[PDB]
Amino acid sequence: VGSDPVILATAGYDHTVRFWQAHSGICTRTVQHQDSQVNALEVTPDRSMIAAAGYQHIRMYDLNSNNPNPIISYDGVNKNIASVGFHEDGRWMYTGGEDCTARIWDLRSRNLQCQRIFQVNAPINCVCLHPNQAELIVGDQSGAIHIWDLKTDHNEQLIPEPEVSITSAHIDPDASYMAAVNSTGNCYVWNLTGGIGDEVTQLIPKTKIPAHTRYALQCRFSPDSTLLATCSADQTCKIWRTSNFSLMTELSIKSGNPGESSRGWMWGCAFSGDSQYIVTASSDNLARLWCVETGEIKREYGGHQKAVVCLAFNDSVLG
Amino acid sequence: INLQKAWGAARRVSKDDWLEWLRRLSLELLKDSSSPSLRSCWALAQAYNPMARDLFNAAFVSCWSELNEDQQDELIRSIELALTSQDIAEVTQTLLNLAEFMEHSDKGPLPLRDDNGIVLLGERAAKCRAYAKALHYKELEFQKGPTPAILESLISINNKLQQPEAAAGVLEYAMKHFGELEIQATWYEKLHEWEDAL
Amino acid sequence: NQIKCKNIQWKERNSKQSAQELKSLFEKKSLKEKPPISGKQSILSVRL
Amino acid sequence: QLNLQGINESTIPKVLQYYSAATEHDRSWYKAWHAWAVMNFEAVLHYKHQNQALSKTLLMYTVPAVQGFFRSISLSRGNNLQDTLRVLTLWFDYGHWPDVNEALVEGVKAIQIDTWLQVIPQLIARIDTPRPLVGRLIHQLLTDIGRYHPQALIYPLTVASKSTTTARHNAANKILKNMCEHSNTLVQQAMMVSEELIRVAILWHEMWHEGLEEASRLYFGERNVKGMFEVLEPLHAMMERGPQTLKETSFNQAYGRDLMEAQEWCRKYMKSGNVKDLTQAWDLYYHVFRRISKQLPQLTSLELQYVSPKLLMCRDLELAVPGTYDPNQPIIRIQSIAPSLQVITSKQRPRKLTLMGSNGHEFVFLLKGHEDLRQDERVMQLFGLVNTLLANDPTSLRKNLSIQRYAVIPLSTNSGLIGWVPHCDTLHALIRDYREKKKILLNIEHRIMLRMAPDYDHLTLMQKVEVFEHAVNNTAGDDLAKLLWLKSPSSEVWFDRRTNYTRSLAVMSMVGYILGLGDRHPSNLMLDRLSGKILHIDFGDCFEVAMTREKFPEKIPFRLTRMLTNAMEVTGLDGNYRITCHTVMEVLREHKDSVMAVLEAFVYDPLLNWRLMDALNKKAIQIINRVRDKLTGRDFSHDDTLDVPTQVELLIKQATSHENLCQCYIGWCPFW
Repeated sequence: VGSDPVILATAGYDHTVRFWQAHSGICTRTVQHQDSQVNALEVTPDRSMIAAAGYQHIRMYDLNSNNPNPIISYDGVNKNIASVGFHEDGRWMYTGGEDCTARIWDLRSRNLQCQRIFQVNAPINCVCLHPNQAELIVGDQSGAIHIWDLKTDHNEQLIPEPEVSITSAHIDPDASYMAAVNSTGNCYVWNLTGGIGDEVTQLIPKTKIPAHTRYALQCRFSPDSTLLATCSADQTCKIWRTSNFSLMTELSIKSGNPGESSRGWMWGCAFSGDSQYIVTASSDNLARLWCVETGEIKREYGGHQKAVVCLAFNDSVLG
Repeated sequence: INLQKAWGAARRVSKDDWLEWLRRLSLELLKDSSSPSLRSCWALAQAYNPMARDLFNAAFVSCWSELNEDQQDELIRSIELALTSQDIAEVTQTLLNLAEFMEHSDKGPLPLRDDNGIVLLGERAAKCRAYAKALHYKELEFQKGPTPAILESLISINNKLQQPEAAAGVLEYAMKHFGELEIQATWYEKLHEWEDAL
Repeated sequence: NQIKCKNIQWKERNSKQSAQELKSLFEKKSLKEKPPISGKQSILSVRL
Repeated sequence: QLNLQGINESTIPKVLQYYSAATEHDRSWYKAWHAWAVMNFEAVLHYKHQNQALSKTLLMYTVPAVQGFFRSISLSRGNNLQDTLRVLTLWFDYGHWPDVNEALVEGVKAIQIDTWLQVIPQLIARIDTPRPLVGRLIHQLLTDIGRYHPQALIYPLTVASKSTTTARHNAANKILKNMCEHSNTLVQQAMMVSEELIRVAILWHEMWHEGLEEASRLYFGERNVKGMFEVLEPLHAMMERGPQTLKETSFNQAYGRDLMEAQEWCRKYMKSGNVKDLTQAWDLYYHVFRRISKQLPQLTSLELQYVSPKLLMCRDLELAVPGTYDPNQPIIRIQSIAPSLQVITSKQRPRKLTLMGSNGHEFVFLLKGHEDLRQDERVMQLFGLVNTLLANDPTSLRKNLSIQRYAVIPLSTNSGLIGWVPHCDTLHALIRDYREKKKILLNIEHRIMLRMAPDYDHLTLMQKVEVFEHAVNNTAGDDLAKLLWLKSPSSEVWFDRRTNYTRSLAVMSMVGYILGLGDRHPSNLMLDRLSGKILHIDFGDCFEVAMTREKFPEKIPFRLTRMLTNAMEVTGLDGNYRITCHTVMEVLREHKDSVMAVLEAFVYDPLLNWRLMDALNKKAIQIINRVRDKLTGRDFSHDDTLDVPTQVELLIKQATSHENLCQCYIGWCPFW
């Protein structure tokens, strides 16, 4: 029974998904997800369903009831899945197939035939929908960014720098800017669109912020669009303001002793609805819960048997 | 066991002194080794020298496996003194061959005072004009920690080893792994990069 | 007891005949709710 | 002027008259005639390449080119393969024209004879021409070659005799029958030996195994009765002529009843179509397959007395030892054949044949079936060419760069004989032996990789990268250097061998890149325990095919892993390796014409494009251009031209990039 304003779900190599709440660091339910690995996990706005996505199957798990089986699944793609996401009003889901295309699956069991695909020449890794469900962002291994509208069925492509693999793409629901990161630490920030008229979608590259000497793992905005968190492959997460891109916070798990030899990466992080507490997910078989200011850890999960890859967290609209 | 009487004289002076000392050393080592083959060969070795010269490694390794802790300590101290104290080419070659034959065995290299004496032995190597051993010793030195002195030693030894490309590679590694412009121009001098030296 | 799961594959040639309907079926462009509200860490205050 | 403006109808006459003036000013200078003929041919190529967006202006441009090529070889006299290749291709292209015909006929009879030794194979592949004139000229030329030099011609001729197409084999019969008049007993002896030792290659039951192994997949994937009819008809065709030796007779005794009743059933089917018949024939065939497959692993040794009664009773012959025959040295005749054949266990089961020649010197060989070897002949010739290129340059020659080669002789369409290199050793056994000696598990890297992640083979590339690094850095890979140094008699020769290994590895790496060689798994490479040089085999995956295949498409130019890296020199790969790469790339880039022509002769053969073609020559064109870009520095983008060091460094970075090493096939051993 996950009927609660705040939820926490994590996944890894152990073929199961763990649930709990940030109350005492204690889990309630583990649900079986065998014979594969998951890429991206996300709960529906209605808190009726949750979708785990990886390796040719999207497996659907319930929140409030207690069922240990994948009640609903979607299949059809030939390989792993890069990213998935929902319509905010729960009409449809977008999903970017790793190989060359991005498609849409409708939640309504009718042959209304509103599903489309878009074809690109490069393997894709990151996808970000615009908060108004009008424009979509596709980032690949080749440094080509694609902005695609549903009004038409074609996408504008921009190449800031070639030969480079960009890894993450995210937009705050306040729709303030555009941030992207590449696999060597280069981070691009662009000024927003104002063109609601004919979906012109103009953007200007404002800020080049060099950081994260290692590989860049993930970048996050804040739900209030004031704050931006980035994960790096050198076992750190660095925390910025959106106002002047300032150095606000830095969290590190380098123990200071060479006895670890980088046993884990801070793969993913998630803010809170108040935009002030975070949860860090590492591949060191355990996850941590921090606050953007104090810099010292507050909470801890360690219940997995193998590495931890991706997490889902939603809270009440309150705060 | 009876053989300590031959080292702790510490009075051999000239080249002939040490030749005869080595001769009698081999005679003693080969006379009694509890292996009938070498014991029989010893008697003829008393008559013919070169065959005994070719057979020193066998006698040394055979008797060593029966020598105990303290006696082996005495052996290694005496042999280190004989190494560092003498400069004749033949005896230095003999010791170098002995060591290199040990290091291919299974019982490991012969433990010297400090890191198997690899710094000392290489020290002796350049003066006896046997240079491949010198390069390999410098390799053993390098794997531990990079320092400018060993890098310059590599440059010089490759130069005399007629291999400029190794020197160029050492130079590149020095620029991109030390990278503090500690390079003194004599390095380019040896590398014949006169423009860089200018 | 095995039969409890539900799967859907992918059908191609989708909306390749009707474009006028999809020109506005998904074209809502609901761009609003720029107004933010203040918060006080409710559920996390429950946590602490 | 040509380097200045390139090619147009305007610069062509000016350079033409310039070069003609130069010829008229020297008349005894190889280079002038060379340039003149090359320019003429290039203009012909342009005019052919422009008109497809009046063959006489074309013709008047072509004829002087041919005259120039003939003049040039008459001056070259020592090594002129390139010019011969170009005259051969012009012969093949426009030899039908009456005006071409004379120039060619004076040129052929004018020149010496031994010059054709460097192109004997190339001619024979085109003996089945569809034009009477060119074929007639071929007939006279080959007859003359044979009557003067029989031995350098007999083997591929007896190959062509046992072909399957009509024109090929009948023209082969005509030439071979014209040959015997002055030398007949040699022809009989060679025909007997070739048609016999081929039977030792693919024994009856292995051939039947291969046929049904193919036919089952054919029928279950294509539902075509006809295809499998052509698949398994020739086996019966050869069956019904009767066994000839004890082994084949025993096979018959075991299986013939089943083998012929299945045939009557399939005929009963094809008369009236209804699966009610062929179901039985297929069941019987599959029963035969299960019976046969149970014993293949036990096959370990062959004795000639049981397999072919005619071979061991030769005791002398008139054939030279196949594959070793030089116009400048007296021949060595095969004296006897040992009565024992050792079979090396593998998926291909090559045989270890041994002959003893006239002067009492053994010749060990490796008898291969189930494969093509014709591609290997051409690539070995190309490597010999590049070796010649490296031979005549002062800065390289002092550094002793060459590619070690081995004898290759194709015996038939699907089998042949490969020389046995002595003292050589497969890299796989070396690491295996050293690791088992130290009581260390073989595939430790793979075990760790699976332990941290079972679904290793489905992850995303960055996850593969994280695990890949975590595995490699967890095990100190230094095996090769310690292995080699422990395997040395003295330190000095150890250093010399290390030098040789470095230098040999570099040149082979570059040439492999320029070719498109793939599949460099540690079982395809060998080392000489004596000289330390590196040796390549398995030249089947050529022209970047493996980087365009679908499953496990490799994204690396050539093999350079840490085990090759660390064991080479203490500094890394920026010592000898980079400098030698610079030198070799420069030397190759400066004779682009020669290697370009040789590879162009390679690709255009109509009977070798089967592997790489599954207009019709478009794909051929599309690789050819790439090759020129590989010589021009325009690979990464043909809108700019880098220097040698930039291309070199970009290739090096490509080779040792972790994110690319993860995508490779697991058996390729990227962890080594």
